[PDB]
Amino acid sequence: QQMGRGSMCDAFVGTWKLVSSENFDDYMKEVGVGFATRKVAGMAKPNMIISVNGDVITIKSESTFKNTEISFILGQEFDEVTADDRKVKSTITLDGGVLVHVQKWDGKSTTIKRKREDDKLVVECVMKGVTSTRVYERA
Ligand SMILES: C[C@@H](CC(=O)O)c1ccccc1
Repeated sequence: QQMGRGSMCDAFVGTWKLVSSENFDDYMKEVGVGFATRKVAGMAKPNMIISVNGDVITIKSESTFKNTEISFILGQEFDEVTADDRKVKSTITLDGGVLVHVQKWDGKSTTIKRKREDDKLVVECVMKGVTSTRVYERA
């Protein structure tokens, strides 16, 4: 083995903690999340751990609502069971330094964008005209 090189995706790597959320209940309603799940999911302040190993990116979410972990290769579709229990087909790509995560299920689609802004990692969740913005800081 040799030491590999870095990548632009290294700006995302680390341990992150949710510090603010805007419009998440309305986003979840648009997605179709039911009342009790929205209430409990909306309280969570997850930690998100992003790591890279070769071509494989892993995003882990640790919370009191539901732990999740996805590992993927950019551009390559995978199966994902979301925190709210949707079974979706996901594809994650880079667009000009933004990680763009599209989830497809039941003829619906939602896009989650993750971007570095100053020392933060901003997560924008979009479902048909409804956006939620979630801001993470380094843990
Ligand atoms: C993408 C996450 C939000 C986040 O990582 O802060 C999400 C999971 C399930 C339902 C709505 C949103």
